[PDB]
Amino acid sequence: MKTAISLPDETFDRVSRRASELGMSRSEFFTKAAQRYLHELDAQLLTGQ
Amino acid sequence: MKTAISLPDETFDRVSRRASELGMSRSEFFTKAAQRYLHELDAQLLTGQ
DNA sequence: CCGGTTATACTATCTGTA
DNA sequence: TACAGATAGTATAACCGG
Repeated sequence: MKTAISLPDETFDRVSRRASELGMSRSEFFTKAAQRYLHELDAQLLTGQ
Repeated sequence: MKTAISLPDETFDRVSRRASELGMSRSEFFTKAAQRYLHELDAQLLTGQ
């Protein structure tokens, strides 16, 4: 189902700006940023080793 | 402002799984997902060229 | 009892068909 | 071109925890 996240005004402006810059939606941006979140976490943890 | 992320049943289950894996909520998940997206975006800027 | 997160709900805009 | 439906976003409410 649809989700509602409580974000600030400056952060919401950045998310909507990079979402329009990439050419995707906000639901698609979250899906790509959720998988890329695991790619960034695994990359940062591996680099810190 | 509030965010409207339209997620199905599979994507929502995976988002709540990685959120519980980190030990944070979905609100802080997006805050760190956007910060992680910007960290990998900076690496995409230099490494990209 | 008071907030915060989360889901529902209504409304508006875009798109596709007639 | 006009209308109806579908999808996304702002808006509003509900439940749980401190």
